[PDB]
Amino acid sequence: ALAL
Amino acid sequence: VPYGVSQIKAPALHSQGYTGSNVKVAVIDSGIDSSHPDLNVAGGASFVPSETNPFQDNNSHGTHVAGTVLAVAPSASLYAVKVLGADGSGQYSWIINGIEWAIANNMDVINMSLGGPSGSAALKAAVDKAVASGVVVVAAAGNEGTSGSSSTVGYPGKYPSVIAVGAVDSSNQRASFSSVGPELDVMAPGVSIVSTLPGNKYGAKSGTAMASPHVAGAAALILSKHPNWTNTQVRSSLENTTTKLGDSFYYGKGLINVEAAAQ
Repeated sequence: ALAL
Repeated sequence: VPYGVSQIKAPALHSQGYTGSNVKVAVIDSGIDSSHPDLNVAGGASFVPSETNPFQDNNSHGTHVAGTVLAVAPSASLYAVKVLGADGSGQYSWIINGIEWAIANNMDVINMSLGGPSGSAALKAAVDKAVASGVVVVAAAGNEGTSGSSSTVGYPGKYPSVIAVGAVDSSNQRASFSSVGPELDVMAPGVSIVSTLPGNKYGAKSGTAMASPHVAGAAALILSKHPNWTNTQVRSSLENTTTKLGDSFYYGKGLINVEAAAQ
């Protein structure tokens, strides 16, 4: 998971 | 305040006396810079083993996101859930822990301005559990662009229990980056969103990360007006009262209308  | 606030019809509720008071909103992000004069952070927790402080935002991500919630729902109680590190990346487990904390902590709204390409059973159980608990779960659709006829929507946003928020500009137009698919729920402003930055700063950011807090913020506006209303009720209210844009694959139901949603 990564920052949007 | 900023254009996206007006766009969603937020001001109309502020005037009437609805500002998100007594609503608990968790920002599951890179932390929140609580030191920011504007930002009132009520509590939180970190799940990043190397970054113990939830109240320290080494990225800028979480502070910008929190800022957006606050401009839409100024009287809301903000909670910083540190799941991402300085790099903007986070583990699925860290994220699950952040969801779990929010449940256990009686959060009203979860904001997840985050997404991954793949899902997990543990991810879905967690989100689905938040929903069973009565939390409004908001997440950005992702910044994947198009893939012909394929859904570009990342996780946890892909999941039905999770409101998938895509991006529009100030002209109601889909942003080029905005993830597409059947799983796309609503559109919110996400192009050049001017918000709070760590160390008493403000700056523009683009992305579905920016769009999500407008919906997380909108949800808190509805709960302030209808304290009695379920997450299911909030969500329906939001989706059913939208300003219809183009095709659902691209726009979902359209642009949120906080004024129409609040009845």
